[PDB]
Amino acid sequence: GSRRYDSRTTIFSPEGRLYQVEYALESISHAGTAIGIMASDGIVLAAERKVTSTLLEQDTSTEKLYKLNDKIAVAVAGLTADAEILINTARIHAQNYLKTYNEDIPVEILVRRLSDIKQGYTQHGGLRPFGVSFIYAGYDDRYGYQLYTSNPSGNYTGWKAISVGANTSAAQTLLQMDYKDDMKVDDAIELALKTLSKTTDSSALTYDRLEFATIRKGANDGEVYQKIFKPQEIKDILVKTGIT
Amino acid sequence: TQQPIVTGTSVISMKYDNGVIIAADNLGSYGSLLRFNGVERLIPVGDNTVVGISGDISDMQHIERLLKDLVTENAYDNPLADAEEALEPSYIFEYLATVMYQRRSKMNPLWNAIIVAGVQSNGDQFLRYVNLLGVTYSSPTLATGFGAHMANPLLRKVVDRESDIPKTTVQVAEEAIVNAMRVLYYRDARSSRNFSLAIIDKNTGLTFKKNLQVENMKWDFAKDIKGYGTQKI
Amino acid sequence: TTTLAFKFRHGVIVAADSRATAGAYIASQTVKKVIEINPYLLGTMAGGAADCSFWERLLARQCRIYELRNKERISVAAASKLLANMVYQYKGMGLSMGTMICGWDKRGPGLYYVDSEGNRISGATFSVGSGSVYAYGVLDSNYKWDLSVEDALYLGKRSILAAAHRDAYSGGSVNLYHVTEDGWIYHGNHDVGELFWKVKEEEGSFNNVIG
Amino acid sequence: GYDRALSIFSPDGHIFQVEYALEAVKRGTCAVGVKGKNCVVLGCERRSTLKLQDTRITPSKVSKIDSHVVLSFSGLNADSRILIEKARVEAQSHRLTLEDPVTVEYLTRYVAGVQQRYTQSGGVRPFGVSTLIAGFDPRDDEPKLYQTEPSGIYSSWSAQTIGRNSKTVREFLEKNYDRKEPPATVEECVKLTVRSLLEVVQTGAKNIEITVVKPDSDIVALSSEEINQYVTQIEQEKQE
Amino acid sequence: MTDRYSFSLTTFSPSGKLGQIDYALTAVKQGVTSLGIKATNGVVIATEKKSSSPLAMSETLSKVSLLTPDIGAVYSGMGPDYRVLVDKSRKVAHTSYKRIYGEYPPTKLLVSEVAKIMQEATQSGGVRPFGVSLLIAGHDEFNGFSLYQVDPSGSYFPWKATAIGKGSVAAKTFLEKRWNDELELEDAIHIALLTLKESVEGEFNGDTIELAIIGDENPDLLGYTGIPTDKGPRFRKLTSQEINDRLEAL
Amino acid sequence: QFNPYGDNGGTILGIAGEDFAVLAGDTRNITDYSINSRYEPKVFDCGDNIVMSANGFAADGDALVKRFKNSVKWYHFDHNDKKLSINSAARNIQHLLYSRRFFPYYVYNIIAGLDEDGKGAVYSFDPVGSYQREQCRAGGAAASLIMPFLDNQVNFKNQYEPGTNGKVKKPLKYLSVEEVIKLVRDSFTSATERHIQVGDGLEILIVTKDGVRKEFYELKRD
Amino acid sequence: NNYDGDTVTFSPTGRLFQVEYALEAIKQGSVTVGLRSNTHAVLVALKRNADELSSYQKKIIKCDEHMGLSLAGLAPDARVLSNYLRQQCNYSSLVFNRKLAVERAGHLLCDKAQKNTQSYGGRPYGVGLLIIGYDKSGAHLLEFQPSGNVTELYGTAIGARSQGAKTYLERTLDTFIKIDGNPDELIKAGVEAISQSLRDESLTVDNLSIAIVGKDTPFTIYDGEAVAKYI
Amino acid sequence: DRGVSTFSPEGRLFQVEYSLEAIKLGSTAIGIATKEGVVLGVEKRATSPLLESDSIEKIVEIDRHIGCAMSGLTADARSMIEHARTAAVTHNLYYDEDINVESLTQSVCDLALRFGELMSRPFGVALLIAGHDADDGYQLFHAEPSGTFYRYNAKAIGSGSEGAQAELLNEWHSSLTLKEAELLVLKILKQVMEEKLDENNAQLSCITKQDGFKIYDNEKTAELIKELKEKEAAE
Ligand SMILES: [Cl-]
Ligand SMILES: [Mg+2]
Ligand SMILES: [Mg+2]
Ligand SMILES: [Mg+2]
Ligand SMILES: [Mg+2]
Repeated sequence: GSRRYDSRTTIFSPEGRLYQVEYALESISHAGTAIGIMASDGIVLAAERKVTSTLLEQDTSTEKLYKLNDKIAVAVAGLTADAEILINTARIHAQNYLKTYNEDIPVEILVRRLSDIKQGYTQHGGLRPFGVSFIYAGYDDRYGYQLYTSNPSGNYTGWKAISVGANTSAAQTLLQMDYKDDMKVDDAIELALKTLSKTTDSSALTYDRLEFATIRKGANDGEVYQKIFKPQEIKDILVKTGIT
Repeated sequence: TQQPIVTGTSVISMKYDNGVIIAADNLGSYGSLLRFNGVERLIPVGDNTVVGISGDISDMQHIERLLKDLVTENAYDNPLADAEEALEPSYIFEYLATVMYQRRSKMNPLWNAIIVAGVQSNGDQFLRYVNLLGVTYSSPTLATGFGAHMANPLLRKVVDRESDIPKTTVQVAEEAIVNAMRVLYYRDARSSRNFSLAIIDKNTGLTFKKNLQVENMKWDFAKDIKGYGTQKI
Repeated sequence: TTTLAFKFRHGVIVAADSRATAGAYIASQTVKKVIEINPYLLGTMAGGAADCSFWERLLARQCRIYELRNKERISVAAASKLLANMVYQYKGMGLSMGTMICGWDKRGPGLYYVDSEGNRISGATFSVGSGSVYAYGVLDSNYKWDLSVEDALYLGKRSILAAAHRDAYSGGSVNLYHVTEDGWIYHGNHDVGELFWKVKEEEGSFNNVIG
Repeated sequence: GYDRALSIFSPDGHIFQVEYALEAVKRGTCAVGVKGKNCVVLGCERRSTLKLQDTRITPSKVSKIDSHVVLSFSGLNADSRILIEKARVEAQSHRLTLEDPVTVEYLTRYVAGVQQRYTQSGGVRPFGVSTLIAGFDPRDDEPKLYQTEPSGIYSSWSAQTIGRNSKTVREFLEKNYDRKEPPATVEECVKLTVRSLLEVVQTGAKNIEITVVKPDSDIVALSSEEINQYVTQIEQEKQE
Repeated sequence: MTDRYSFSLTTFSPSGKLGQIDYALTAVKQGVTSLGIKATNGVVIATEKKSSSPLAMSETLSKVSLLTPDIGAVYSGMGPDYRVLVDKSRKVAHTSYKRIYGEYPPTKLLVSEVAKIMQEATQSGGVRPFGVSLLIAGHDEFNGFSLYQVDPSGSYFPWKATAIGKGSVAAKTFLEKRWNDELELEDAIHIALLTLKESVEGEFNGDTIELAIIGDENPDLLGYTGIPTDKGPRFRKLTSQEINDRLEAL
Repeated sequence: QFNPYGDNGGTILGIAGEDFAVLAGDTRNITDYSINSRYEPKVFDCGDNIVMSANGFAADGDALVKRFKNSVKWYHFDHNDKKLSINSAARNIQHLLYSRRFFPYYVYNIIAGLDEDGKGAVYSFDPVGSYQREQCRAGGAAASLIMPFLDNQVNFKNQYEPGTNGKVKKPLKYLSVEEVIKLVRDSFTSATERHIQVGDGLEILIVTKDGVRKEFYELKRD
Repeated sequence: NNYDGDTVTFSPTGRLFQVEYALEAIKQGSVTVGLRSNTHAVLVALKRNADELSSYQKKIIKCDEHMGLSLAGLAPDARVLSNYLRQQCNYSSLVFNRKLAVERAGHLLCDKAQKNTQSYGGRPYGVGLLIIGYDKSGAHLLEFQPSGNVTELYGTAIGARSQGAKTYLERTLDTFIKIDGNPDELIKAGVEAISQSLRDESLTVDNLSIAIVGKDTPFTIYDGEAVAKYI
Repeated sequence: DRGVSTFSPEGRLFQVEYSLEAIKLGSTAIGIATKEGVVLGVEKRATSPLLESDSIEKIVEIDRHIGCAMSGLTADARSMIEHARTAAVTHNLYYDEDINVESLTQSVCDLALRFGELMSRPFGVALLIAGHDADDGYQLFHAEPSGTFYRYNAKAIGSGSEGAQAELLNEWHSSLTLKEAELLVLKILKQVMEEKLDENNAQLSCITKQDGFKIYDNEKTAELIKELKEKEAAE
């Protein structure tokens, strides 16, 4: 019967690892690097688009940075199509919570929900897992500014600074070196771009090969503003920090 | 739940020494309209059973098809279908009785009253009633609808109890049935003169008589009846 | 029907009549309205006999699997609640129940009223049935906590008698039960006919009745 | 639906998927449980390969199932969340139907049953998780400590450890823990729990988490400084 | 019976590759060349009508398809897979948008819905990925003109101009030299015809080329008058004669 | 509107002796003012020394009896041909009845036999499965005519010993099978006189350790 | 070899190996004998024990008052099939007030076993059955194989060493068929038949199991001291 | 790979035969049936001294008149016990009586072969079901994952089974007392166990008509162990 052709996606190896999760992580390690840095007065999200073309319409393009709601955003590393499936689920979950409790969803609760979905594909159903790793950047009134990451295993952890995708080993070392607790957003912006500039596989880091975003309390009085940077604005911040 | 539309009236029957007799008129009424005059309401099953049905005719036609299918199904992988493993009156009845009670228990009944008349393998007479409620009973005489009220009294004068059955011949039993059918024609407003009669004997087998008519009727005395009390002319 | 139950220092008394009626006709007069659920648990019957008996036997089953799974006798609160939740599924569907779950657990003697309408009430004194209203008068006036077991049994017996006399649909005989921490003890079947004349003479009550 | 039998017997009478789930537990960070005379202490290892971590928001290793019961684990982190959620739902369901909080033994029996169910159900793999469940029964002052594993078996322990290098810390506990006289106070119990982790942990900095559970729903998690004081005192006595 | 293939047929290999998606992309590579170019006042999509037989009526086989009045699509790869995707794309534009908002979806969201369908064939049980890459050109009020590519993985990218299929690498190089941000629609059509001639071997005329545009509103193609706000479809398929006229000025 | 229920009349009576039991019932079947049958058996031998009668709506009665007989058959299959005790049968029948708690069997059922100590046993049921053990119990149309007479002549209610004047009750002396059948016959003869649905015939089933015996007696046919 | 992984796969020579392996389980099972005359039908079964402390596994199952069988192979599979027969016999009685014909009972077992041989996921039944019964056409004996094949016979035997008993019955055919109105002599012929399949062990009081059905004889099983008469 | 419900060429179900190998690895359990009662005893086999041995529950009550001992993958037994308890209590609900030990055992054994591609594999545990009823008296059954159950006068399952069964072969007779059976289980357990038998690593139980199913205290068993040592030293 059909058993003959079943790959068995949800099984342990003799060493106690999940084959497909490990291979999904291998896939993600070839994806464009995405970096998240948390400061006292905001969060930075920086990400590298993969070998683009001159004919790609950049200003209407979105492959890395996505908006989940007004307070929470994500950086993607892996299969974009898989990520969009999950992103739409997360958007719906945030709205369900808002409808139920009449309050914006706490960041961790949203993260846990998505991570539980990822976990389900590793334990039952016989389907391949989502080949995606997220960096969640968000704010709420309980814990303030938060950075999380999730991977195809469905495991998630909190961070002060973190990278996903390609060259995370090198990137995480560079972040661990220059990061300090009393750091500010403008400094974190500089750190993120400098780290990408050193870890990139490209010859030089340019505006057309980047997506950038910030979550700031730099909004008029006690409230939070999401800023998805435009191509021209990424070009300006690259000059300001002294990379181009 | 429904209501009956095209209906058939009384079915009457009785046991005699060597078998059973059953009869029913050929009318299919549509309320007070005597719509269909060529309706057969006695349906033979093999050469040993006759099922007489009253009530809703569309449900009768459904039952008629179930019995036809029952014969077909019994013959499947059955080398003794025309001998030891042929359908018995008791098998046919119990099947119908099961269906009728199940249908009432789903609040969607077959709006009928049925009498299964026949002779068993061992020669025993079979005569049992069943209706839309799944209610079953047996008796030396059985009748449905108006027949219960008018025919049974006449038929019970011939066979009042079990011990009168061996003393009753086929000629006497048929005479009583034919007389009962005349009485029902006098008094049942939903009856017809034309009827069918079936005899199932353990010796002579199944005799099915069609196109019978009520005869030897008394009407002459009507000429002398004038007015409703005081009128003389 | 008349059923009652009450908590007191030495446990809980349970009493009931035995009459069953079909309109004005008395179908039976030997009905067991005190339901022996298990050796440490009692229940009462009022409203639908079938309903009360069936669901409380189905409860006994639940209470026993509990005792197996957990190696511990179920509490009166948990027992009453399993019953209440079970009958709550069939709310508005026709069930007629009015029961009292009587027992002794870690919290001491326990008594819960449970009905098909959805109520579940802990209390020290209950009486349900068409004759409840006659029984309450005698209970409320003589009920204490420092009640001797001998006196408490008589009270529950006298309270049923009061109802059996006045209520047409209550009568027959009185069944008595006493629940201890060591389990329940049956205290007999008492014909109301004989009991009435006895009580009238010894007590002086029912003066208006000629005997 | 996906019905495939993943957990099946092999010729030698082994269910490899269940045994491979134990290997995932062996990879997991070390967790330890020690019960004193009037308390239970749960210790957990945090691997220091991950720095730049936000310790405020990162999922804690010890999870409250109810106000009187806690659960720690070793193995796949994602898998543990599913067991904890189920356990928490059951704890509220028990209070709702029976009007009493779960006993520690009951809660352990439930979680162990879930783990077992995933070893003979079609289309699913076993949980790569072993748990330590600790607490106090309602209106009881006897400490309770249980352990579960992927196969579904569970048991009670005076002291126990699971996860990576659990063999070493179990060795330590077996010679240091006396049944006739267990840790009489909270200090003694925590000290023994920290001592045991120091055999394996590496640095006694932010790598050790301690959670003390006392009777009547009195649960508290120690801070870095409080733990660091234990680490200091232990090694100063060791220099002799 | 019952579909007993409830497990994924596309899975990660040790290297992290999703084999079936790669192989689907290989099928797209073998397919006939198709392209899209975006102008300031329109978009053009074009491809070769590779006739399997001269007895076959190639007019009956439409490689360029209308999805909505303002959105069109062309493909490279497996024809039958494209045909069913067009049927689904047309339907989803109604069920998940028009029946809700009373208007046709913007290009990017329709593309998003098609991409979702293709992604699910890459993860769901007992199916293979679609063996096509789509080029979807469209217009909507708030986003203006746009051109998107959709791959077997479900990934989609917006383009100023691009090509897919047989000679895509050469064609994309040709487009990079010719494209600018000041092109008029007629200039884009001219460049489309030049680019497409390089990948075509045999006959090059209006009967062997299929070409459509997203441009100005066509009130003559609406089918009714009386509602000022309804001005007609922006999608228009060029005729055989209209193509040949522009091949003389080539 | 379709009424799924009916009333086939009939009356039944179960009396429990010291080492025997009887279950009697008339043989008349009726609808409204018509007679369907003068002899339609209503009391049945169900096996394992148990007799049963489901009085009221005949279609529901026939179904319940049929199901219980089936239940006895499967009890033998499932439990190594073990004899179904009268108390076990009673509890089983409760569950058969309550299975249709929201579309009941419109019948008042009575069973009779011997308990596990060999003593006579009768059990009565209501339409939804409430059951209870009894010594003397009539069911059906003329139950109210019969039971007051049995209260007086079996249990000796309201009867006191002459000379004492209400101080000493008449003692509850055990009755023989012959004495019981006399009371049964006189009960049905009296019911036949004053109830129109009672008559034609009377069939009694007697249960002893030796087995199940039948007795039939004619009743008035008017 | 490569075509025995499941029941849904024919071999190149048109064989179904999973069915053949199920057939093999019957050959490993203990011997049982079936035979009939024109008035009665008899089952004789050699029961098997695990050891001296263990009981002897029951081989004969009653299906109705007029029908029953003996088993050889996987006992749980016999329990499933006998339960099915019990239900079918019972359906015939409740609905049609009709005792189920033995031939039709065979047709029903054949069809139930067949469905397990043509579908994926399931397995064939691992048991052989000898059905005896008395119906409206007299006494009957059937042999059921889990391939689906059901065969009406005068006599037969299945299980380990069953060929010896089958040869004996083939010689005795003309004699035992004529044993009408004599149950004890028909059982004797069955006990003598099953004795041809014995080696080392002999028929003891808790070893032997006998069943009979006939004209005025309900299906009854004899075990223990009830079969000492025939030893 | 291959079907879960596949027959081997010899006519055996692969998975059932493989589950039997898992049972051979399990701790020893012994049952002895007498006319005064049935005794059930088990080896606890704690994997560490820190493990509180009284939490090891390998002997279990099904009803007041039926007890049960297990050997093999003990986690698999929990749902079997649960079904057995439900079956016992449900029969009491339907029939107002205790359920026959054989009928209970049959109900448990019906679950056994409900596996395929229902549960995904057979049970990896064997059960000794001991009890009493009025019809067949004191009984001991051995329930396997094959769906087969044999009645036994005495039976041992687990790692030391064939050695213990040979010992039970010689020692059992129809006139054994309850006290004699208790010592006999302790004797054979002490023989096949790796560690030295005491009240903490071994457990006794019995089922009598009067008192029903009882698990023995460690103090009660300790005395029976001391009584055993003295009687073995007596000759
Ligand atoms: Cl066998
Ligand atoms: Mg007529
Ligand atoms: Mg409940
Ligand atoms: Mg009164
Ligand atoms: Mg009259």
